[PDB]
Amino acid sequence: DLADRFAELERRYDARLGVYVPATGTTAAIEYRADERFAFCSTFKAPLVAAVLHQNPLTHLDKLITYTSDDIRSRSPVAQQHVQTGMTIGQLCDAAIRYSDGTAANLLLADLGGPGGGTAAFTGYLRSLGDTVSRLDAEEPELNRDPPGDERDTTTPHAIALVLQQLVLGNALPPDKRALLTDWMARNTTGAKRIRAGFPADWKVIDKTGTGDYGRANDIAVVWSPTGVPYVVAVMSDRAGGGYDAEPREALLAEAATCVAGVLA
Ligand SMILES: *C(=O)/C=C\NCC(=O)CCO
Ligand SMILES: [Zn+2]
Ligand SMILES: [Zn+2]
Ligand SMILES: [Zn+2]
Repeated sequence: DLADRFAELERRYDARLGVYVPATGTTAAIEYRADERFAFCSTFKAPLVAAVLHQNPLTHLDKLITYTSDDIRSRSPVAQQHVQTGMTIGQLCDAAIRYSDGTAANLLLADLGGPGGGTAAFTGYLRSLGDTVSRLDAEEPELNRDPPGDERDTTTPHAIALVLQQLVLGNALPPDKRALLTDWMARNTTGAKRIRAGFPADWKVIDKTGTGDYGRANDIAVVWSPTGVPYVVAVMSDRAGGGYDAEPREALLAEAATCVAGVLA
């Protein structure tokens, strides 16, 4: 069955794989280690942007945030281009989603909850969406590096899927703010080889990736069939047996997505 097929992916990639797709009117839920904890890595940046959108008027997107070169302690290809002069909230949202910029996400955390309270406030946003499981405890780059088995900085496939479902398909956000989030996800530069690679080209896909130590590679997505029927897909993985420097395997996620697409076709 589907569980056997997912188990074979795990054997071949020497990995742990988590998959969740919510039920619809006509399709059963797809669940594989869906309630096991996996590190968010950069997947948290999608609800983070949602939180910042939700709590502020649209004009807040043009609020200028200044920061220094020494605020960059993580891979930040956009934020480095604009040090000292700063970046608007909107620019930070774009960078955090489309490039997975680390400093951009930290600055958004500070905008949401202040310098000390950002990770709690982010977690609290998830709580407001009924997610009582996920937790963000550290910011970039530490959130990508927690040991296997540690609950800190983790979500579950099930939990993050339900969050993304409310954000993109539900009414957690007003239409205008929702459209900004979905648009940034649609124009991301990091996700072509993950869930997108498992769905035929006539399906629409928007996603947010994450990558971390211990071979961590995640992708969360909303997809629409050629006739507009939506599904939410969360795929999470690690290769912790290889140690902190284990290589991530994007193709594992593409394969998991292909399995899902096959069932939903
Ligand atoms: C989001 O996932 C942002 C950064 N992740 C850290 C990274 O890619 C390094 C993995 O070794
Ligand atoms: Zn079997
Ligand atoms: Zn569950
Ligand atoms: Zn603000």
